[PDB]
Parts: sequence; C-alpha cells; structure tokens
Amino acid sequence: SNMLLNYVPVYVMLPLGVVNVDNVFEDPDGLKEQLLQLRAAGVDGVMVDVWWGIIELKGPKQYDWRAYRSLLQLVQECGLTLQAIMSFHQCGGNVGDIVNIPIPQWVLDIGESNHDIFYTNRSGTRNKEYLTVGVDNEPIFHGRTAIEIYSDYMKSFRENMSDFLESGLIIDIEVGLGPAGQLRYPSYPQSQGWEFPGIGEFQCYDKYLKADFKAAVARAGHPEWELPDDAGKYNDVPESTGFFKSNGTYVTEKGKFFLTWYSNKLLNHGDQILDEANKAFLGCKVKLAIKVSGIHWWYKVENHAAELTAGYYNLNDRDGYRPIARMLSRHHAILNFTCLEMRDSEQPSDAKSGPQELVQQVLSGGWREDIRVAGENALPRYDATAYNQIILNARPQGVNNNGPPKLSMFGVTYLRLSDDLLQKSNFNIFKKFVLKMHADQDYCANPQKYNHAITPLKPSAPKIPIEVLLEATKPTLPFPWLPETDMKVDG
Ligand SMILES: OC[C@H]1O[C@H](O[C@H]2[C@H](O)[C@@H](O)[C@@H](O[C@H]3[C@H](O)[C@@H](O)[C@@H](O[C@H]4[C@H](O)[C@@H](O)[C@@H](O[C@H]5[C@H](O)[C@@H](O)[C@@H](O)O[C@@H]5CO)O[C@@H]4CO)O[C@@H]3CO)O[C@@H]2CO)[C@H](O)[C@@H](O)[C@@H]1O
Repeated sequence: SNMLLNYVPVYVMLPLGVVNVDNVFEDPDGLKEQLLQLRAAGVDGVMVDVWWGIIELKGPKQYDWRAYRSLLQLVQECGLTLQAIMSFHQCGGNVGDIVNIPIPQWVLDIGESNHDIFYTNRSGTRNKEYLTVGVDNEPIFHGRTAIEIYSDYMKSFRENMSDFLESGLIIDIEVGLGPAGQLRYPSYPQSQGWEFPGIGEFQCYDKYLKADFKAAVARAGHPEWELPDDAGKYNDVPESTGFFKSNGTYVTEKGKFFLTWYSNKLLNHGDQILDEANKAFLGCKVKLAIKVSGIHWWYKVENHAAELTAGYYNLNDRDGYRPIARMLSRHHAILNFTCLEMRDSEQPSDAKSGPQELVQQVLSGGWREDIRVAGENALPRYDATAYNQIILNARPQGVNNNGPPKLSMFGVTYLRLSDDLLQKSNFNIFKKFVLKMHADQDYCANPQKYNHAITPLKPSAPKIPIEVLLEATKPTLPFPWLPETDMKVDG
C-alpha cells in the first residue's frame, strides 16, 4: 500500500521516424512486437513526436492525421499510455537524430523570401530547424502568425484524436517550444560545427529579435547598445571571450540587460504558446508539459556560459530555471527535464560539467514552485550505473514506508526504444529499472492508485507579470539529495 504511493511511472520513447516523412506508418508489425515486450516489462507508456513537418506538409491547414491514428490505435491495443509531443521542429541536426524530418516545405518556401524567420547567429547563418520567437506574432505565414500555426495544429490534433483523448490513451501533451522540442535557443548546433563542450552562440540576430532588442535598449535609455560582439564563437571556452571572462561584459549593465531580455523572450514564448495549448486541450483528461534542455557544461564556472547562450540566464546568484517553473504554474504544466542519468565524474574535466547539481537545482525549483517535474535521460545508456542515477533523481530522499515520498518526480521517459534495449542482458537490467522506479511493486494499470489520476484540463490561471516571474530568480537552497538511491537495480 504505502510502497505503491512511491510509484513513479516509466515511459519509453518510440523510434524516430516510426511514421516516416511521407506520413506512412512503415512497420506496424515490427513495432507491435516491441511494444508487447515493453508491456510485459511493466512500462507504463510511450512517447512519440507528432511531427509538424509530416502532418501539415501539403499546405496551410492541410492536415493528414491518418498514419498517426493508426499508431495511436496500436499503442492502445498494446496496453500502453502515450505522451504526445507537438513537434514544431526539425529532426536531423541534433544528437541521435538518425532520420531527417524538416518543418513544412511551404514554411521553408516562405523562408526563402524571408530568411529572418529562422534563428540567426552573429555571422548570419540561418538555422532552419525552428521558427524564431521573433515571428511568434508576425502574420507572415499566408496570413497566420507562428503561434496561430501552433494553435491551429493543436486544436486539429485535439479534435481528430478526440476518441483517444476521451478514452484516456494520452497522459500528457508535450508542447514543443524550440529545437529538439525544447524551450531554448539553438546555441549548440551540430549543423554549424558546434562540438561539446563549446560555449555555443547567442541566436538573436534575425531582424525581428534584433529590432526588438534595439527598441528595448532605447526604452532603457541606452539606444546605442548593440547585441553582444565579444562573445566569441561556438567552440570557444569562456575565458577566451570578452563577454564571459571574469569581470567581463556579462556582468556590466549592458550585458545584464541583454541577458535578461534574451532569456525573457523564452519565458514569454512558452507562456504565450501554452496559453494556446490550454485552449486547444481545455476539458481533456490530459496534462500539459514542456521540455527544458540540460546545459550542464560550464555549470561549474561563474559565467555558466553555455546556459546563457541557450537562453537560461542561470548564475550562482541568479536562478534562471525557477522563473520557468513559476511560469508553468499558471498552466498547471509539467516541467520535463533531462540529464537524469548523468554523473559529474562521467564528463571530461575541461567541460566544467555539473549535471548532478543542475538536475538538483531544476527539480528543486519546480518543487519549490509547487509544480510537477518529470524528466528523461539525455543520452543512450543501458547500464546499472545510469539506471541507479535516474532512480536516485526520481526519489531524491528515497522511499517512504509511512506513505508517499515528500519528494518524487512525476514520471521518467527513457530515450529510446531500440533493438539494443531489447537484447537479453540490456532488457533484463531495464526490467529491474522499471521495478525499482515502481518501488518494487508490480505494474499498476490504474494511475489513480498511486495518486496520478488525471482530471479535465482547466483553463490556465491569470497571467503572471514578468516582474513576478523574475522574483523567482532569487537563489534558494536545493532540497537535500541522498548520495545513492535506496532502491538500486541490483542488491
Ligand atoms: O523524440 C524526442 C526528442 O528526442 C531528441 O531530443 C532529445 C535529445 O536527444 C536529448 O539529448 C535531450 O536534449 C538535450 C539534452 O537534454 C542536453 O543535455 C544536450 O545534450 C548534450 C549532452 O548533455 C552532452 O553530454 C553532449 O553529449 C555528447 C557526449 O558528451 C559525448 O560523450 C558523446 O556521446 O557525444 C554526445 C553528443 O554530442 O552534447 C549533447 C548535445 O549534443 O542537448 C540535447 C539536445 O538539445 O532531450 C531531447 C528532447 O527529448 C530529438 O533530437 C528531438 O527532435 C525529439 O523531439
């Protein structure tokens, strides 16, 4: 009884391209066999990208939901729930992307005449994996703004998948908000030569964001201020730049204003799109969620350079994640994080990486703000060390034999279903992982039993002014973490 209240659900990401670029569900029989294995292993559900570039390929509002309806039907038949990602991004240029799925060609056609609809770096390179926040409210897509495109897409999904939603097949809607579906700037593009652990680059040089910034600095009484010109390039280290070096530009009035403006754009981008997601799924028995990327490199140095270029204005004396958690609260949304499997010792010393501390900060911030926090492993891992670290983060203070744990993640999604995962040894270890995540209890079909009942999505609470959101930048002590989990996959 008490142990079941400690149950943390486990989901598994489906293979990329399960539904191909031509909107065809290629191998249902193959997938079926895999899903049945997951079902027998105790997995609660699966996660899948519902690619915008596949669905609305033909043209504006020309949606084809047929292949995905077939996929959802199979998932339901196999007794698994689903986390559906509204993927308004391209698959192909990020780590692990083994299939190329661009955004709609008709959108790219518009991009040919207006290159500024894409995130742009100082050098002028255009990244076509996602539409810049700069055009969120620009009615340049055959009369629609980018946010309207996202809104219409989600509404169409809600209506065309109404039966699956009513039956409870979908656990949550992961609202894609940028590259790799994450609320972030494409500051570390492998497509432009970035290599870990480069500090990355600011991506606010498209004409819309640049004009936005210029107007902002003018209103601040400094019209002459320009975007950073001393931040170096993708593969630099912080000390080699005028912007991130000690006493550098990042701590000057100009630098602080820019960083605040830059990170604020993401806060409002997510807030505005979540407003549309709430409207689209209002009344549905599903929860909303967003994804925040885990930029752990340089976390251990004063400048947190990589986080800053990604859009997370997080420093040792400024919490850049709690404001995101606070923004999510009005939407009753889940903050889906990552790097749950990483240990600092596994990263190269020169990267000044702190994934363990970063995870502790983000999860603690979410709990401090009274919102649900879920997460994923950042990279493919099949070993016990990885699973034990995930289980530790899932319940930082262990299991409570007297009832529910004071601290527990809302769920964990494993990246990713593959042939390797299903191999004898790998899968046997994975089964132990599932068992421990479930607090040694057998798979529990009814989430209500472990206090995960889903009620109709209510309208979002009143808008929270930016000043109140930023009050959450006040540094706070993280919740204490055990050094190791009390539920290891082995002994
Ligand atoms: O289907 C869902 C979704 O899947 C894919 O996106 C997911 C990413 O695959 C996943 O990594 C994560 O996104 C972030 C991640 O959170 C973040 O940490 C970062 O990843 C870093 C590593 O942390 C870092 O260690 C380094 O990895 C090196 C590694 O050190 C080295 O030893 C060797 O293994 O090479 C690795 C590759 O460089 O760099 C990576 C970045 O390259 O960035 C990730 C990407 O933003 O969560 C994503 C969302 O689920 C698909 O890409 C996406 O389209 C799908 O929607």
